[PDB]
Amino acid sequence: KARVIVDKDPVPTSFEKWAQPGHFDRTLARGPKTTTWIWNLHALAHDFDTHTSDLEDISRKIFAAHFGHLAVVTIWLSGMIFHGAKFSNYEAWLSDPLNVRPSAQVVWPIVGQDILNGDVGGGFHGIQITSGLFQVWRGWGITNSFQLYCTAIGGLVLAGLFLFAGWFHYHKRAPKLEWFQNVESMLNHHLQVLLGCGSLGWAGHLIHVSAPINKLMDAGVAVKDIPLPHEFILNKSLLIDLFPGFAAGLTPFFTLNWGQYADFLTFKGGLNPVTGGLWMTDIAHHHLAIAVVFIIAGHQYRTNWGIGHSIKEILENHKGPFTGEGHKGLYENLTTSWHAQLATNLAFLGSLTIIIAHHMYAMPPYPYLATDYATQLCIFTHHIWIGGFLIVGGAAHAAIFMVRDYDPVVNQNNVLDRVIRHRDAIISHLNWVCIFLGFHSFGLYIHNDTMRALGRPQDMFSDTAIQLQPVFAQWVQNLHTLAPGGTAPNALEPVSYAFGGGVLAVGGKVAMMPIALGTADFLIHHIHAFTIHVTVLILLKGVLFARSSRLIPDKANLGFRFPCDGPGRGGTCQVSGWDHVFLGLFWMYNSLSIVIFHFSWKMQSDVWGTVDAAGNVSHITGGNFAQSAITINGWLRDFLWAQASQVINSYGSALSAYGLMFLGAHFVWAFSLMFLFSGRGYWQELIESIVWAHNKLKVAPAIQPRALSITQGRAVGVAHYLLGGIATTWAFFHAHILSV
Amino acid sequence: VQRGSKVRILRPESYWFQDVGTVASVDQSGIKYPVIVRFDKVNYAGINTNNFAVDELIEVEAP
Amino acid sequence: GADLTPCAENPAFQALAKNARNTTADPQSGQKRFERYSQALCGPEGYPHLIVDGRLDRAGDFLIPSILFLYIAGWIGWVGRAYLQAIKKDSDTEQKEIQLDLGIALPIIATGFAWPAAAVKELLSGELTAKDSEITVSP
Amino acid sequence: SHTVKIYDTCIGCTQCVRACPTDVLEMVPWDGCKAAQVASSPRTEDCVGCKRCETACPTDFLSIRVYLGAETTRSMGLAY
Amino acid sequence: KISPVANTGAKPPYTFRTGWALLLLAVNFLVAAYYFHII
Amino acid sequence: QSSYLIKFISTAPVAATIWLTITAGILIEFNRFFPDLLFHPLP
Amino acid sequence: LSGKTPLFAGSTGGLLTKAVEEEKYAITWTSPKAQVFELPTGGAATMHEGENLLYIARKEYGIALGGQLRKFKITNYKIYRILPSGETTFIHPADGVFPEKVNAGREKVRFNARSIGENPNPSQVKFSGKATYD
Ligand code: CLA
Ligand code: CLA
Ligand code: CLA
Ligand code: CLA
Ligand SMILES: CC1=C(/C=C/C(C)=C\C=C/C(C)=C\C=C\C=C(C)\C=C\C=C(C)\C=C\C2=C(C)CCCC2(C)C)C(C)(C)CCC1
Ligand SMILES: CC1=C(C/C=C(\C)CCC[C@H](C)CCC[C@H](C)CCCC(C)C)C(=O)c2ccccc2C1=O
Ligand code: SF4
Repeated sequence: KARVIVDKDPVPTSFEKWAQPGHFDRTLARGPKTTTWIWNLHALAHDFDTHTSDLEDISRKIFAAHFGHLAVVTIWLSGMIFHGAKFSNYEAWLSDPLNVRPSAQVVWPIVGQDILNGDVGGGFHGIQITSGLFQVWRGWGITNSFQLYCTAIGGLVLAGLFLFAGWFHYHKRAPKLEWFQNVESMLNHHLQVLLGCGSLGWAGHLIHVSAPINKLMDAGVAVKDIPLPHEFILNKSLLIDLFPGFAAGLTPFFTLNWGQYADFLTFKGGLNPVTGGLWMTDIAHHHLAIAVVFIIAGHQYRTNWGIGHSIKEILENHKGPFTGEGHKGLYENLTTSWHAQLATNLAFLGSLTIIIAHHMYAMPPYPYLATDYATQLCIFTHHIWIGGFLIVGGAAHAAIFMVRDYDPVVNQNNVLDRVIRHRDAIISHLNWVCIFLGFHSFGLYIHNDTMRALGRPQDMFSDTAIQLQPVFAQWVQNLHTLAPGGTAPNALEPVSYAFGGGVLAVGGKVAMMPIALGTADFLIHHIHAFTIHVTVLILLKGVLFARSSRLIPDKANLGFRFPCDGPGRGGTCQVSGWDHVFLGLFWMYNSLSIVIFHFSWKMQSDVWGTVDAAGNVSHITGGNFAQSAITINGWLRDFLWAQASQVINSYGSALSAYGLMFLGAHFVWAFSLMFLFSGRGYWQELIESIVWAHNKLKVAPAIQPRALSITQGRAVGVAHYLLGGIATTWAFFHAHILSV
Repeated sequence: VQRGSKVRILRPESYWFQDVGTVASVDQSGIKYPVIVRFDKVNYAGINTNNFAVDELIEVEAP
Repeated sequence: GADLTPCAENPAFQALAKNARNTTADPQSGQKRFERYSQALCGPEGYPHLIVDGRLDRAGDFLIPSILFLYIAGWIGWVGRAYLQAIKKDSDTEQKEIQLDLGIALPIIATGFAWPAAAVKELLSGELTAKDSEITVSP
Repeated sequence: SHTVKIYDTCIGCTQCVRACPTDVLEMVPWDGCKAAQVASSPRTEDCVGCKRCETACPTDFLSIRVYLGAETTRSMGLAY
Repeated sequence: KISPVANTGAKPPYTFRTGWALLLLAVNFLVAAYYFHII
Repeated sequence: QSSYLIKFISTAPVAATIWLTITAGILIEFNRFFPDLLFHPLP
Repeated sequence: LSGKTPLFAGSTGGLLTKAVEEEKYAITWTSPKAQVFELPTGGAATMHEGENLLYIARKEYGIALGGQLRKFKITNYKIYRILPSGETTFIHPADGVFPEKVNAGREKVRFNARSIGENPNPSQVKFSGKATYD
């Protein structure tokens, strides 16, 4: 029964509540007797569930809060392209994308910081960029600055509309709870319009604008000689010369004579030799196929015409012998709790973001991205990290659903109740797996690290010694190299040259080549499996044991965020679902940090490097990965100690900021250790003595000062531990790759 | 001490020890620690009040 | 003086002065920098060295900066001490700490230029220090 | 095992007994003219020592303390 | 309450404190005198 | 009302941001005209 | 000891080897209705209309359950301690009155007539075999 239900003018728009803080909560609204009130104000600002219990009030805040968030992203995205318009070398970069490095940031001639605007290239003095926005605009067919200047103003205009929306909705026209609960209507709309039509539209831009323009640009024509996009639409003579399939018109589409469009809807599946990047026609045929699949898929659900599926009926009818009632009650949990929806969306979105990073490096989808190793490395590293954070957030809100929104009446002998009733077996076996892998993933390094020191290189786990080869992956590789012909016959070249095939060379660089898998990759892939399993153990344990444990029978009453539940029973320290998330983040950081290290050294040693006319590929680090990555000292020597030479020696040059942020990052990491190792008890007694000196000199504060709370001290530490950690490798990855 | 009088506690192990506090009520009974007081500064638990004996108190100012 | 020479005549200093790397937008910022630094004392490496002995021959190093700081810093403490005391007489003390009463604060910020006089006045006879017997203490 | 000692600053709020997970504390009648109720700790053997009694006490400093000592199966919270 | 946490029993001038401290200060200036070549 | 807006500006962050930006701009602007200032040159 | 078991499929979270060897516990309660209640160690279970009985590994599981029972307006919950030899002892409402409410028959235990500040120092009591909290 889809319907638009709205409440008119629930909440006014006065500036009164701005002045008095803590309006959202009653405890904070009383007054700030203590400095912990300040920290609690921020920690409870987005805890709408604590402010009120009416789901209408919660959902209205959430739906409007999203709009204010989009304005921030649009202002950001519009801000990036604006810098490309005014302060940049993009117009000059198109003339020579292989000799001019991309820059869009300029720092003013104030104290000593004009050095950062070095000779990046093209007569422009600016900071070199690694986000890859230059390659995106070329994929968008943007060839002049005024074109970019127009798009930036459009984003700022779009920002006000989103901003106007959240005001209009929370204050003037607030939807009721029924408007959000019609799930079946929501999913049809997003799949078909937001994803389907949005994909179908982008196919139009690629076919009409990007593919023709880029087909002229790689040919060798000057940038000024390229016609504008509207010129292609009006004058069809120019379009037919490149893609003669358009001469037939739209009649082959309706008559199902779709082969006439083969020129610009190809299935080559390889990279463009001229510009390192996938073919625009292949990308053009991409979104058209995606849109039809999405448009069709979204009609599955009923949305108030009797035709379609009810998700409740799908889930309930998937019972089985082993699972008692199957998926019964999950629809009720997901329709009565925002945290459950947030946990599912975060977890799979994070895994998606990691899945993007692996596709992009092997299948570079933009022109000249592969030759820019700096953009390629930071791009992979970026999304790899963002996906790791979002996955951990999924476990947190998964546990928050348990303490706050779990209904035992609904979850009775269902798939979830049955999972909690054997949680001991889930963790005890996952405990066994984590120990098994940590021994047989890291112990093999120690055996190699120990043997090479003893002068016994024959007894190692190396390619000449006992080698454990990854036969399973090498088998899967050959199937992809042979997909040209046989299975997937119409494809001319494989989906990626990473699986195998011939080498591709752009200028003097190499875009991609076969990534051979040896003993080193067999070990590192297990190291990843080891580190991934442990954070799952930490996070999954918090979800199941948040309600109760053998130690604590009533853990839900204390809440999701409680420090200890006392010092007895031995010690109940960090027993909450919150503290599991706190611990899992360190392991998320540990696991994710080896992935990018596996990426950096392998791609530099095996893949990237200058290429000669005869095909001789002079790799960057000289193929040292196979015989050095098997030992821990090899990474310390060949990866960290050696490649960090550019960072420390960056002083007196344009990359000096990276050497500073690199060194400064170690500080914040160590500053984290104040809060993790210490405890609130010592610090409150220190403040006591300091308060005496103020009471002496009559500088005593009315707001009585107290040390930080326990969970805050843990939160403050992990924030520093990760910020100081990530910023370190951030500068090392940047300064090293930018020099080479 | 009479009600409504500012008073300086002398009990050690008290958060407000050697600090002034008003007298909100007094109990005419044989109970130990009969006097009830109230302070502007809250303790670590946020209670702001506690009962104390007569000998643990000085009359700083008149009621 | 220890293991150093005058900055004007040191060769290593003149060697760096030719390539000064002007900081600001002004082209001559580099040459103007090394010109003023000729007054100071320099070492073998070519960089200048400051002497915080307290001798009046070299007082711009630390002594003049020292006086300029303490006048500025005492302004901040005297202002904060006075603003905090004035609030305590009012009824709602905690809210005024967060939501500043600018009507009370800006008159105090207008003062503070004569903080040393008020400091001596409170020290000689006043409220610069509270008694030890009337302050909270642990057992 | 863990000794729970009560002092004369009790006022009969009973908030300690309600917080006890294991039902160690029990209110008892104060024969004097203070109140009709003052706390006690008869079943001290089941004191796990989670200090919930202390967090619930409204005094300046505690009317009831929990001095830790020897450990047992009942105190360590072991279900095995 | 067995022992007070604040001690008492002294006069404004503090002759004994000033006498020994001024001696320690007098030595500090004597060392500074040799450094500045006053002596 | 304007009385409510003034209270918002007088709060801790906005009062701190307005003040620190002013003190920052002074040091920032003074340093572009008077570049280096390692010490006070004494005549 | 009599009653009916709450109807649930079972759970790993529950009774272990300690029950056979030493001091398993039990809890009994009676409800007019038959609702769904969360068990002390994971899971959910229904409850019969008369004389429900559950075996628990510790005393903390029962009072934690009893607090949940009070949400359903059930105030008659009795906890036992079953030894390996079959000896059962009625514990939690040791008298008919609950602990939070006062009963005349009870006596004060481990009460110190002094305040905490009045306790002796450790140096005053060393090698005597007595503690400061006495
Ligand atoms: C047009 C002006 C206007 C006015 C006068 C109000 C007034 C009000 N709104 Mg409202 N609102 C507006 C626009 C406005 N809103 C818009 C445009 C949106 C859509 C985003 C909303 C969405 C909204 C929601 C969802 C809620 C309110 C609420 C409120 C009330 C309390 C707000 C408060 O005291 O917090 C004042 C808080 C601030 C001034 C801080 C806001 C910070 C902004 C939004 C984000 C800044 C991001 C920034 C880039 C981060 C940088 C970080 C780094 C650099 C440090 C109050 C009546 C709340 C309410 O009614 O409570 C029951 C509530 O739940 N409003
Ligand atoms: C879609 C993303 C998303 C959303 C909407 C939420 C939303 C929420 N989370 Mg959540 N979370 C997420 C992702 C998300 N989270 C991820 C990825 C993690 C893993 C790190 C967590 C971990 C997490 C925990 C552990 C907790 C929450 C909690 C909450 C709730 C209250 C938070 C609050 O008061 O905000 C205000 C939050 C703050 C003021 C903290 C500020 C943290 C700053 C931004 C860190 C600094 C990072 C910055 C980039 C550093 C550089 C700049 C700096 C140097 C200037 C709220 C419902 C809390 C809760 O009680 O839920 C019921 C809670 O306990 N979340
Ligand atoms: C380098 C430091 C370090 C090491 C080695 C470990 C090791 C471990 N942590 Mg961990 N941890 C650390 C730092 C570390 N942690 C930090 C800083 C934190 C805070 C965030 C945590 C937080 C944390 C949590 C939250 C969890 C772990 C878990 C684990 C275990 C995973 C199982 C495993 O790998 O098998 C054991 C593997 C090893 C011990 C690796 C080295 C073993 C070598 C190869 C063998 C030794 C040779 C020989 C036998 C020596 C004999 C000598 C003889 C003379 C006696 C393991 C014991 C998880 C766990 O226990 O799940 C099972 C878990 O849940 N840790
Ligand atoms: C107060 C005491 C103190 C101090 C000052 C230091 C100082 C240091 N420790 Mg340290 N440490 C201490 C106590 C201390 N330690 C104790 C007690 C322990 C426990 C044993 C440790 C454990 C420890 C470890 C484990 C590590 C250190 C490291 C370091 C170094 C940090 C590197 C760095 O940033 O260079 C200083 C350089 C800069 C700050 C310049 C670069 C940054 C620019 C200026 C950034 C911009 C800053 C800007 C002004 C403000 C940011 C604002 C912005 C957010 C808006 C430095 C020498 C780390 C290190 O580097 O060692 C190799 C390290 O790994 N220490
Ligand atoms: C000459 C010289 C020198 C020396 C110096 C010295 C050695 C000094 C010291 C000094 C001292 C040894 C002093 C002490 C003092 C003490 C005190 C005691 C302090 C404080 C005071 C007060 C009490 C304060 C108060 C206040 C005010 C006044 C204002 C602001 C606020 C406040 C409140 C903080 C040198 C070599 C460096 C250099 C060259 C020259
Ligand atoms: C250091 C530390 C503290 C003490 C840390 C404190 C008190 C942080 C204080 C942060 C700032 C400095 C508070 C004051 C900020 C000022 C009000 C800002 C002044 C205004 C100008 C800056 C404009 C804990 O409380 C703690 C608790 C649990 C585990 C570990 C620790 C721990 O390690
Ligand atoms: S003072 Fe503490 S122990 Fe005594 S009755 Fe109140 S809460 Fe219970």
